[PDB]
Amino acid sequence: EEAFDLWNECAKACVLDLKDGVRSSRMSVDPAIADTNGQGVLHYSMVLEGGNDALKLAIDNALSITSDGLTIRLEGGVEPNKPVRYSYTRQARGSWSLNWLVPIGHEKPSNIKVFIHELNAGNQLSHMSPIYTIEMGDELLAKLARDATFFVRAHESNEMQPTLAISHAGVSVVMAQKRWSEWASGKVLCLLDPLDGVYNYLAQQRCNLDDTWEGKIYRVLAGNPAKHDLDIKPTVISHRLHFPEGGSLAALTAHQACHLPLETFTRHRQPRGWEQLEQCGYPVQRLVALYLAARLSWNQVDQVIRNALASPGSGGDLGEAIREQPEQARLALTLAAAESERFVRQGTGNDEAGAANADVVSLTCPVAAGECAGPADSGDALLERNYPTGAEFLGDGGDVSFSTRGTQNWTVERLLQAHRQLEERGYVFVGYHGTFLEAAQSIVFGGVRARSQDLDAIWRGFYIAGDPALAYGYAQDQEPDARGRIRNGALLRVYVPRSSLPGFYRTSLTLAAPEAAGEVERLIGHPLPLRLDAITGPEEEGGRLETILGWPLAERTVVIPSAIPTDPRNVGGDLDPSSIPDKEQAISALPDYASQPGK
Ligand SMILES: [Cl-]
Ligand SMILES: [Cl-]
Ligand code: NA
Ligand code: NA
Repeated sequence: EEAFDLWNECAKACVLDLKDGVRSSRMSVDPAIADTNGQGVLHYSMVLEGGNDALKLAIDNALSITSDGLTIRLEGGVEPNKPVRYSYTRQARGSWSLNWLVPIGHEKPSNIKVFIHELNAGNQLSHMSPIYTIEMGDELLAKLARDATFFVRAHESNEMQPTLAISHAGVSVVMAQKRWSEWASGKVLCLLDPLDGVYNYLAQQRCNLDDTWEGKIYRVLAGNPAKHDLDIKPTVISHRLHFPEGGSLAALTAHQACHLPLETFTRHRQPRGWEQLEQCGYPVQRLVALYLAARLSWNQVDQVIRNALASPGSGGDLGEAIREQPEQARLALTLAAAESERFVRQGTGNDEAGAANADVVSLTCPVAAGECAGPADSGDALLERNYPTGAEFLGDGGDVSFSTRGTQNWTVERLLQAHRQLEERGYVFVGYHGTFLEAAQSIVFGGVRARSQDLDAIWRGFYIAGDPALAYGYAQDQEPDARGRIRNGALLRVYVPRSSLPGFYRTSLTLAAPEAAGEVERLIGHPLPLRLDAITGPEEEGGRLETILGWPLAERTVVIPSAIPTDPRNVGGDLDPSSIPDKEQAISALPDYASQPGK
């Protein structure tokens, strides 16, 4: 009576009577699937048609959807108290597809993904909602992938006898040939047959999946999932993550500074033994949390750090966290500062206090387009713009990491291969960036991110230098140690898409001159700071050149290691030209920059 069989009755099309109360259907999948020894993703979907605008649906109490015709509200999760909550604003009227992904495997993520596809009259995919993440924990995920109940009830319906029409209800499973990198990014869509081509179109790049998911095999387990023809609005793929107990800025900073998935920080259970999480992740998360609690305006990060390092035992808990890892503290706090500032300047309703707990919206950004903008409803969120990073262009040779002993598994041979791969993907070398070890990890793997800087706002941006000898001066820590030793850093190679070259300008005017600002603004055609453009000019009168990439452009760079090593025995010394591999020099000429504004 109240029960129904979703995958039998609604695989093609069903009309469910809701006039007598909630309707329910058990969703059971072979337990052998949830207990697989490899990795996979169960993709549950259904198309909701007539009656989809006055409905409250739920999978157990784990996931609940409320659709009133204007929005689709989603909430749930395993944790009590305030649940994980999201709200999607309908961009169309009509049918929409409900989708949720449940990962399976022994080292799987502990959350599910949920997304909506709005469909037009012709059953074409017209709009896709952000991909929402809801924390479930391992046991509830097992339950969601074995036996859960689907509930549907009418909600504020204007119908005398409300009904809900469902079509193409079903579940499929994709098995990989363990990496879950795609899961947290826009590439998660590349794992779903029904979405074939969506990533290529929206990201304007091939999925280029690694072997694991490249050789995936998919099977429909029940029902008859829909595969809609596309007619989607050109909107970048986005993810949204809500932090019920706050601390989003801290998690975002840890994720970007350490190159750790964002969702690691929203896990029901903390991972154990994860070295990078224990040494970088949690410490950075804690550092940002401490700074926010001290109610210090992010504009004083530099002084807060100087004071903490100047007098031991000062600054309280925040001061001590800083002293424990100076450089990591500089990286984390300056990254958090820059993001909070952007957040506050986003809208009138955003303030420094709110940046600490705002949802995180992550965008899959095309590198050739203009600036990467988030959806209309992302104005109240922290934003992350993601582009290909050095992590994708290291080539073969084993894990790469930065150390005082040098860059692991990095040789001139490997570099030449990576450089060719970069050319094949449309990138071009524009210079060197020298920095400390933690920043190198962040930049190469996680990607370049804006950081607050102590200089006039108009000159804010990512600083690089065509001459490795100039960049070398910055490839180190900027503070001695208890043993009177400063760690050596790493020299990095910065690349940008060739399509970005028209935005690179040059001036013979020392960027330190009085009329510098005006001349650069004349060249770039807009007021500073730099946006999707760059300026190269002498660092000082009669000196070597420096290049500044506006942050928007900096984010779309690909940065990889240089084969030019830093010297642990001569930190502070000048680059020994004899240490520069001749073959690296051969791939280090710089592009021809524009000396006049565009006409
Ligand atoms: Cl109910
Ligand atoms: Cl060489
Ligand atoms: Na309604
Ligand atoms: Na719930």
